[PDB]
Amino acid sequence: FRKMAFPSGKVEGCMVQVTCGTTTLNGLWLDDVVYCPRHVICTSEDMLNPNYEDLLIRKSNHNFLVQAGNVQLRVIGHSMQNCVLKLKVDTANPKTPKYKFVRIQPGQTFSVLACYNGSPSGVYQCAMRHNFTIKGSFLNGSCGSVGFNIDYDCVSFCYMHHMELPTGVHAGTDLEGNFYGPFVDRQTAQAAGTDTTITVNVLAWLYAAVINGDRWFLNRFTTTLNDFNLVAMKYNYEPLTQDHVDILGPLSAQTGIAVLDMCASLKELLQNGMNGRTILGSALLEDEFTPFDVVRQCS
Amino acid sequence: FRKMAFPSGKVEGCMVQVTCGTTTLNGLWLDDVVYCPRHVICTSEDMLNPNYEDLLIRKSNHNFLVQAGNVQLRVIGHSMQNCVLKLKVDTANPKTPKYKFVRIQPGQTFSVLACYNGSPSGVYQCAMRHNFTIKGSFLNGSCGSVGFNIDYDCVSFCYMHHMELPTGVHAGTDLEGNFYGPFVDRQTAQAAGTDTTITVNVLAWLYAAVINGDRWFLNRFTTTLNDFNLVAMKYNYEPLTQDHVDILGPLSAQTGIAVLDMCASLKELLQNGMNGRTILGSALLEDEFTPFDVVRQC
Ligand SMILES: *[C@@](O)(CO)[C@H](C[C@@H]1CCNC1=O)NC(=O)[C@H](CC(C)C)NC(=O)c1cc2c(OC)cccc2[nH]1
Ligand SMILES: *[C@@](O)(CO)[C@H](C[C@@H]1CCNC1=O)NC(=O)[C@H](CC(C)C)NC(=O)c1cc2c(OC)cccc2[nH]1
Repeated sequence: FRKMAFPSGKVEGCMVQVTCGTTTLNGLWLDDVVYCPRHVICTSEDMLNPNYEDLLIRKSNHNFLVQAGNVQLRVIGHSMQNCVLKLKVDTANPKTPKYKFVRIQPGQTFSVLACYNGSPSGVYQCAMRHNFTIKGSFLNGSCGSVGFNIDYDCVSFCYMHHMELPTGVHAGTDLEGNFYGPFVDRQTAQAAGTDTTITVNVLAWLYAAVINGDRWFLNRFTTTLNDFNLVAMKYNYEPLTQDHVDILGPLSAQTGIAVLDMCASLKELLQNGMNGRTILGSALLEDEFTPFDVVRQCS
Repeated sequence: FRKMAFPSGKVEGCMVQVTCGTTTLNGLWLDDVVYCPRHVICTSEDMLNPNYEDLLIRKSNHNFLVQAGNVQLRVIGHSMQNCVLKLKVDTANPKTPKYKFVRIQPGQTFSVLACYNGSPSGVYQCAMRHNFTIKGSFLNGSCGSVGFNIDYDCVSFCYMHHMELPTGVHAGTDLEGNFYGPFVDRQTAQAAGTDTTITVNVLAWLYAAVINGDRWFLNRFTTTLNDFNLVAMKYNYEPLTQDHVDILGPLSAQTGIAVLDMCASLKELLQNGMNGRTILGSALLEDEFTPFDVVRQC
């Protein structure tokens, strides 16, 4: 079981670079709009304490350099939506895929296409942590890189990169410019909330073990969802939502193990430990495979 | 610090589906040639012990159905090079990238674009292990998926997928059709040689952990190269060469930890264990990052 990204080609064809003054980052070119982080309009000094509505009044269309490779796309309009800038360009991208903009929940995974100067560099899978950070791999010039899932050739864009925290994890927005978590696009040291283990994904991992014949941890007990949530919080595990219970439905049906029965097995694991045993070869419980990832790989 | 694959778009544009009778797998369409595993010509019966030259002479161009998304490509010629079939088509692939075929050495990494029915499905990083297997994620229908590296828009293809061993590791060929390792394209259970750990990669990864602010495994000791290799061979690690020491130079300079100091640290980890602790999130010593992988990403 390994972390697999989606093929990145459909997103590669949408990556551009956006420069204002000397400040350069990446943008996403879909139809005749380029989406990028709004702090491109800031000078290094401005980012310390920017007033974005005031910085944007000073900008005109002709202040924006949008390039696909070294080919300039002329900007014919601009607007600000939350923390993203939308630049209307005179050319509709012929490589635009079928797409949607979606806001994901904590625990969900997505592929990140890390980009520099408009040029894709690498691709890897990330999980949104419950403190709304991702454990990415980003260097200077990576802002505007995007995260996505692909469902039957439709690209659901869910992340645009803005920030590296002092702890080394990363934070960003959806494609409507709304940050995940309590972060702000200022050049300031911000701290994330305490992380928690992603319970719904640990349960997915346990189903994956069962599918593969590794089922020693299945016990004879069950639990209510409220009782489980109150115990889980004492082990720094996230409480389950109704949506979590329902996305475990397919794996529960496939194995015949009720969701709440698996919760009872996890509860026993948390209270008593692995006792030196392993699950899928590992002494650690994995929390960055979603139920979707598990079926995506298992079947 | 993450296992990071190359962007796969240049390879996606080359994946096609190849069908012979009841048998289907993936092919790689470059210019006017489709490369695919030769066992596509085998029925279930043939695959137990196939005489590939005999089976191929009995095939016609029309026996090969090649589909690129929706379009069907007319096969106008075919030849076999070792375990790889080369289907000449009457259409050149307009999306062919600048490319090369290379054969990689153990320890080197590459990106895998896992495909099913000629449609790309996922991308992830693999390393060619010392026993010439790879730890991949491949299901039924994945044969003909390829591995590659990308250097300034040139795709260097190094792997075509053929088989999953009983242990769950994977085996395949270069794009000349020569297997990595002692494996053969017959429907049999095959074991690999002993899996020595790629030492220079474990050391590169320990440097990655320091560059990302983790030092708990460092120590005040040093070791000679030979004394380290004695311990390495005892734990079935590959002996470290002076070329390996040289390749680790940049990470040592960037970090200020001499290579032999990091070897003393790895020696301690091999002798004491990790004592329940973790490095870069891993409970195990990671051996699938090369020194270049660490430099490029950091
Ligand atoms: C984008 O590339 C910027 O356009 C960049 C990406 C990060 C650089 C290193 N890795 C990354 O992911 N973003 C930034 O530099 C942002 C810019 C803001 C939103 C205006 N700033 C930070 O990520 C940032 C600032 C500070 C800081 O200050 C002082 C102190 C500590 C951490 C920190 N991160
Ligand atoms: C291909 O896709 C075939 O076109 C398939 C890929 C594997 C299936 C499951 N995961 C994979 O990576 N490859 C095979 O099925 C090959 C075909 C050979 C080369 C003709 N066979 C095996 O991988 C294989 C056969 C046997 C076996 O026999 C008996 C016993 C144990 C393991 C095993 N693997």
